[PDB]
Amino acid sequence: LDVNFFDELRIGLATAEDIRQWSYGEVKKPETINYRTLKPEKDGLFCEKIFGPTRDWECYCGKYKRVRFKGIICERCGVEVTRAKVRRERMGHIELA
Amino acid sequence: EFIPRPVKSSFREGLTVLEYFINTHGARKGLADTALRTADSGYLTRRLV
Amino acid sequence: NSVPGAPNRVSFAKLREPLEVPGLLDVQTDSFEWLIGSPRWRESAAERGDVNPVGGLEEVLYELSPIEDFSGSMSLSFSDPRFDDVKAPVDECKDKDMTYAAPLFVTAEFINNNTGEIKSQTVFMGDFPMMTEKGTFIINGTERVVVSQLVRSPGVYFDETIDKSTDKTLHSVKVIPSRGAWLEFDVDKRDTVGVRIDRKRRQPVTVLLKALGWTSEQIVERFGFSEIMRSTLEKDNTVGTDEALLDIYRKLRPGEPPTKESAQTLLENLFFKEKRYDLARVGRYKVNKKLGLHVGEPITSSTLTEEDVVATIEYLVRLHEGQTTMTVPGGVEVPVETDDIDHFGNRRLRTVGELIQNQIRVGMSRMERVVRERMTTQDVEAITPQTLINIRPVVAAIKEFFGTSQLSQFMDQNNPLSGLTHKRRLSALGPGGLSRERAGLEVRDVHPSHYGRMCPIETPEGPNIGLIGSLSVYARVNPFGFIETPYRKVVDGVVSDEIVYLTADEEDRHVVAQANSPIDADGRFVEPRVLVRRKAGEVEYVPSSEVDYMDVSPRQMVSVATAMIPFLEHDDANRALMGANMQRQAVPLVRSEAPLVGTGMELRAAIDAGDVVVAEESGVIEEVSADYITVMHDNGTRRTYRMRKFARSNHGTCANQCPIVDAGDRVEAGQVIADGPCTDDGEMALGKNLLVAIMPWEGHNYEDAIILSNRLVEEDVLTSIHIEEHEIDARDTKLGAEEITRDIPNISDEVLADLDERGIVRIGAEVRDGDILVGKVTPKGEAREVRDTSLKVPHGESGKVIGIRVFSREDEDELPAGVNELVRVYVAQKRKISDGDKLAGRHGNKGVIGKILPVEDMPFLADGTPVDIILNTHGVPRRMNIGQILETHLGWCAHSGWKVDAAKGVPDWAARLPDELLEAQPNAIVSTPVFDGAQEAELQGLLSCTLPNRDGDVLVDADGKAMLFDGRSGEPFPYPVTVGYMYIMKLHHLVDDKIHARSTGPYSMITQQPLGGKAQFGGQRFGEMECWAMQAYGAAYTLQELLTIKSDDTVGRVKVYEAIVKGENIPEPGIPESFKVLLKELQSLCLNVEVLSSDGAAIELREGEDEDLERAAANLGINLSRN
Amino acid sequence: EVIAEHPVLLNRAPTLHRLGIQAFEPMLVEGKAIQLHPLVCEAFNADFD
Amino acid sequence: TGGLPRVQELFEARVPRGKAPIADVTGRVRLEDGERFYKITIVPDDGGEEVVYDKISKRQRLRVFKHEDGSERVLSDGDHVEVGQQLMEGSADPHEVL
Amino acid sequence: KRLKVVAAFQQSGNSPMGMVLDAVPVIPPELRPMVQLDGGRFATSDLNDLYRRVINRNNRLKRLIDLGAPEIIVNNEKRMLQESVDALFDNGRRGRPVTGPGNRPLKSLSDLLKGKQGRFRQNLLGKRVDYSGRSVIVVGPQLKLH
Amino acid sequence: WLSAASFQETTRVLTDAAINCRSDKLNGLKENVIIGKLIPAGTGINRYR
DNA sequence: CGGCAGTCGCCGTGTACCTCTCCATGAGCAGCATGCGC
DNA sequence: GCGCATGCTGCTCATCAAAGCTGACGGCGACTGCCG
RNA sequence: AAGCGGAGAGGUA
Ligand SMILES: Nc1ccn([C@@H]2O[C@H](COP(=O)(O)CP(=O)(O)OP(=O)(O)O)[C@@H](O)[C@H]2O)c(=O)n1
Ligand SMILES: [Mg+2]
Ligand SMILES: [Mg+2]
Ligand SMILES: [Zn+2]
Repeated sequence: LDVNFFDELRIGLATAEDIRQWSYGEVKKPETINYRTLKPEKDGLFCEKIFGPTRDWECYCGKYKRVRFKGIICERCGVEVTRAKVRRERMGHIELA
Repeated sequence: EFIPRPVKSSFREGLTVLEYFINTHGARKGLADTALRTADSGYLTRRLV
Repeated sequence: NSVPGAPNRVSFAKLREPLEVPGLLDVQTDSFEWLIGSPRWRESAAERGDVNPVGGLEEVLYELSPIEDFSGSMSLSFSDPRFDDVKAPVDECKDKDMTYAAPLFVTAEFINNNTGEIKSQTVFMGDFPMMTEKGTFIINGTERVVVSQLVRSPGVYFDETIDKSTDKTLHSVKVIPSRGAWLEFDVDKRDTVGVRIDRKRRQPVTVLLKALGWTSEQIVERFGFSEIMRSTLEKDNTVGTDEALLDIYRKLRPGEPPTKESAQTLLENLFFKEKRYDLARVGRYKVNKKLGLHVGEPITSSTLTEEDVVATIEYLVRLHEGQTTMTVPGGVEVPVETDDIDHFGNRRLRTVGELIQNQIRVGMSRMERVVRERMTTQDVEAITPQTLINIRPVVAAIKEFFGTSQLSQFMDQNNPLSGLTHKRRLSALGPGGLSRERAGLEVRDVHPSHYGRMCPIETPEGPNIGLIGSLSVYARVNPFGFIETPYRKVVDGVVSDEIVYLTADEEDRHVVAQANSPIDADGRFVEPRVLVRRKAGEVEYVPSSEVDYMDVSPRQMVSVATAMIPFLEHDDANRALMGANMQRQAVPLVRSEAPLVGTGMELRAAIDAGDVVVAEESGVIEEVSADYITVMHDNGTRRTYRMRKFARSNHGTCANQCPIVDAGDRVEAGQVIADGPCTDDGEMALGKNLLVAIMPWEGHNYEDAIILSNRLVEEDVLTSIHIEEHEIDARDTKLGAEEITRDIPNISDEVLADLDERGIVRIGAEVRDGDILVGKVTPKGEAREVRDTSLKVPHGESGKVIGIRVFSREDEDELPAGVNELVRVYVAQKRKISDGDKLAGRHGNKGVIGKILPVEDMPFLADGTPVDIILNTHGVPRRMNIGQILETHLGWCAHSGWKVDAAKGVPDWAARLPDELLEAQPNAIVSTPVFDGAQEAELQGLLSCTLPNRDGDVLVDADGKAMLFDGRSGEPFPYPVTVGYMYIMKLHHLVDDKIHARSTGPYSMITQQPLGGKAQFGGQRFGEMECWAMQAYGAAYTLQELLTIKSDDTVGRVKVYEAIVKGENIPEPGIPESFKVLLKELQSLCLNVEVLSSDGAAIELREGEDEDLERAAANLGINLSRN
Repeated sequence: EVIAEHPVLLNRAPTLHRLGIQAFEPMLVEGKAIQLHPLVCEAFNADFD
Repeated sequence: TGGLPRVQELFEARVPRGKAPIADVTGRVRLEDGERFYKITIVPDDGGEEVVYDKISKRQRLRVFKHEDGSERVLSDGDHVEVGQQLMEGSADPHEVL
Repeated sequence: KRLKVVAAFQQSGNSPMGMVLDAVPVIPPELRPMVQLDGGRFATSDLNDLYRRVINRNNRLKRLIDLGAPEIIVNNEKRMLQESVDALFDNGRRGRPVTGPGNRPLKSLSDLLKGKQGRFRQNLLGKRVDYSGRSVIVVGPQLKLH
Repeated sequence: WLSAASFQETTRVLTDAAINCRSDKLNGLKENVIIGKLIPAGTGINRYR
């Protein structure tokens, strides 16, 4: 990224389609963090399947703990195997009734 | 306002007790305005900039 | 005098004091004695009236009970508060981090009316914190002080205002209770008097008057003298009692069926029933004294009544009409006038006892609902007092007040004076008071009613100026909360010796003379014309014929810190305020010698502070050491006093005590036995005496800088000890338990040398920055998986190790949950004076050391003695503090000694000098009270008769000036210079606590900018105005580099570091993280923000698969580097 | 020899006008306080107390 | 401190506190002094509609200006004014001047 | 005054049906973290509890609707849900601000941007920098002007 | 809209900008400082770079 | 219909640095631990 | 001596709470009942 | 291979 390629900065209103386009998953539980294992709850406000892995090149259960297995998604947890910084650039959404 | 009674002695001779008391009204006001007008000055400067 | 072993310090004062200064800590202890209900307070109160000695907790308990349910078949009552013995002495609590308190018990009885049986038993109510002998509390191991609060007293206040358009007069009345709802009457634009019940809308007063039970003819029968009342009656169209009640009920309560019963009950349960309305004691007194209602009958049932409302309406109408005196049927005559809201007769004081009584009241109120509700859920014949009471709310309220509050404050322990002045402090802020920003300019001012009650000089100069003050020396506090001062009563022109304590309300009714008037040694004024203070605070010159009171002494209007400045009346108010504030910042030195010229206030300000040991009874000292003093009393009893050596203060200084008695001396009650931090033989000593020359010198004292000699470093004249404390905990974790040990992971055995056999360092070992104090190892995680987390020494610190304190869970010690061991290490160091340290004097002087010179190149006198400090002459005349040159002259005279030649008569200028002051020996100590001391004629006379040195030489002439030599060239200076002795003190602003630098360290989390502060390696903020300056200079690359790669660019930081280390060129910046966070937040607010390119196609701006290499090996700086 | 000919920027707050920031050539001194030229105390408005 | 409010009021382009009417056209001044309110009409010498400046409270003096005689005179009856000259004492109005 | 808005909604290609919401975005977790206290309890984060209230209310309303309850109860639930979302977006605009322990109003999304302590005026126009130091100043009457 | 939003009344400015669907050309001092490129003044104009 | 004047609500109120303390409860719901009875 | 029952005690979970509180003040605009 | 948020109080220029 280089600042010299910016030409304008537009603003506007967002519809529901845009909001569902930004999101990587829907949160459907108020739980945030576990008190025993100190890990994010499933499908909560800190879920790893939605926002991203907590530790570099690690899955949630036991499978992938190495760099060479990057890209593929665990078939049991579904959490992407990638860097840990992606947790500060992804969004979810809440589906109102 | 002005207090009709003046301070007829200098600091070289030494002020009396109530001459020294009625002379503290004028220093508190300066010390308090110094700490309250700077906000107005800074706000005006920010708007100008 | 009056102290058994005080040193002899002759005084210049001419007047006589009829009264001695009171105990300076009683403002704190009397309130607590009242609250507890101790016998001494009981006797004291019984002396001046034994009508009803009601304690502080017993009044709350009696205003709580009896407690009945809806039916009225059960009742519960509390009584007889009682305290047990304290759990542990203060030293143990301060050592173990526990609160110093005592158990509290009451007696509760439950009686059921149906059957008749009564069950009474004792009930436990928690631990009550207790006040020590100095007026401080010890909560969780920390010493705290509760400060008094200045509040506006409840009552009825009238106000006047001027119209903006019609230019008329609008009057208002406000009723302010202790707890309840307010009511305000007012006169609006036209002639219609209105009442705003509980600040909502504005209804004509006639509606309320009818609603309270007044016929449409009684108003004319009583209010039949004003036309505004006629106008209000004419446009009323209410004419009805029930109609008015319904109207008020509907207006006040929105959305409910306005039933007549509810309408007629709500009003009677809003201002008249003692459950939701109170005019506590003081409020009723002021209401009865304002309107002139019944006076003399004891006050009871403090609630607002209808007579008060009618009298208020009458008073307001008369005031608006323009009358001066009014009387109500059944009352005494009273004047009609608006009243000031800042007058010290309207502001009262909440002391510690009342502050904690309010919290106890809240706690008991919260418990009462639970107790009352538990009655209707369980079964009778099993209800006992121990089944309706839960003490959780009371303990919660107590613990939430004493900790985590704005009026219980961390104590100030720089030196004895700072601690003694922290109490004796009146604060306007607080819950129920004022605000620091939206304060104003008329409440931060000096009022003529503060004379004798609150010091006008001492106050902060920040944003708290005028909102914090200090009690005067002679003032005390009324039972209602009003401050009083003593006056000496004068009758028929003869000044008597009877003292009476008056408050501002009464002081506005007499004429009070001045303290320094010419008494003729027989009770009559020398000159009839005298300056007196009249009713409205104005001072006028009147013949001495109608006076009826006099001041007890000068210095009666100043506080304790302002009474230690000699020649105070020669300084301007600003510099005097600065000197009073700066006297409380001096750091204790290692010797602490006492001033050569001072005031008489130092001896009492040290005994009453509480940092010295004073004998309790007469006896013969049996043994003395550096640890204890054993005194053998005269009746065969023996007493041993222990001493605290090298004990750390709240602010990191050193607190020490040293015996000053021999092995056979005989002592007396109240005599001083041991010294303290800043004390010398019983007198407060905050600095040192130094030889001063006043002149400009080579530009090294330019703009308030100071030049110092090198003898003050060689001889430890200005040196101090500072102590520091470190902590570490061994807590449990999921993977295992942490333990302090020696088997650390791979680290050189050269650094494991000072550590003893089981962890902690050895006592006496010198430590530097980066050394290990205690060695702790924590399980790392998948054994042998361990990590190093030992306690290190922070940057820039050093010193010996004094003591080590180790607590353990194995030996059953009180520790929090999950911690097995706690270790504290104490490190001390000595500190010499150096460039950058701050010095000051008692007269507002202040500066930093710009240079320290060798002894052999400083100006020296004729006999060869160099000067110690050089002060510039360009700062004296324009700041209007010439008390320092007077102090210099008198200090030289005191140092050298004098002898007035009176062989043939006595000189005309020495007629008023007390004898025993006509001769002095070298190194004498003299006293100059605050507003009557040495005149300039006496100083000029003493300067001309001074003893010579060991040779027949006189170094300083009749003007106080000497001829000096030049230390570098040797040529004498061309003109004489002013030389003397001055008292200098060392402030606690040292350059060792202020230097800081950083190149790379810890960063934040949300935004990746460096952390701030010294505690963690922190960067300096580059604000908005600095950006303006950079943009005005035209520097477009410096600003970009400052804002991207040095602050926020996460990828540019490492590349810049690598380029710098390898010697190549600095690369180009990128995009900071703060902009990305801003875009994320804007999107989260449901806004569609996008960054477009030159032809549309919004940029992705979401990172990518870029170089992820970590070169340079070493961590950029977030943490240190291991071997 | 690593600090020679490498200027540094000195700043004092508040920065009311342009001359509140200025660039100097550093020289190593013994002690813990910064030394400032007498003539640049009016632009910064600084005095030594 | 007393001067700063005036500068802030000038830069912020507010209606001045002590506003003073400004004469529009050069005409025949007729000061019909009332009980406590002044009144000026300034009859247009060119010919038009009389400009009735009324409701002037007795809080201000009258401008001591250089009248037709070339000397400082207080605005009285039968005087002749110039286009755009303030009559009373106080601050003018920037919007009216524009 | 009405045209000032009607023309804005007409001229451009946007539509007015953006003032009514059907889904609510959630900010990434790294920007609303939780801090552990002395190895004990957590310190709360304000933003993590407004979302919690919103999701709890939505789940309760959905369960009530699926059960076929009377329309009045579902209307009450809908009113409470709307108030909850309003409190999330801007707290204190309408009614009593939502308070936590100690009856202290919580910080909403709109308070991250407005004021002298917001992101605009505190994190974008000024910053903290590296290679910076601070200390006390004294006088040297021997230096050159540079 | 970026400069105006960073001056005062952020909420009203942002609401008006969203309704109007405004676009920002990024040719000022405040905007360039915010996004992190060279200001168009002094040594940052084309004839000098 | 036509004005109209008050009233209410929201906006803003200088810069940089240092030291200290404290951070939700109550009540419910198991989970034992001890005493009593056969 | 064993089984049963009752009372300290650890663990766990909820947001709709309201009786308390009360010493800021100028500028500017919508708007709303209210008179005429 | 690892943490750093809020509230209040008191000070310096
Ligand atoms: N609240 C505050 C208090 C102080 N300051 C700053 O500290 C200095 C106080 O000078 P000062 O009044 O202490 C002496 P000076 O101004 O040099 O005049 P003199 O030499 O004739 O005695 C000012 O220059 C302010 O920039 C501030 O920014 N905000
Ligand atoms: Mg100065
Ligand atoms: Mg200064
Ligand atoms: Zn998995």
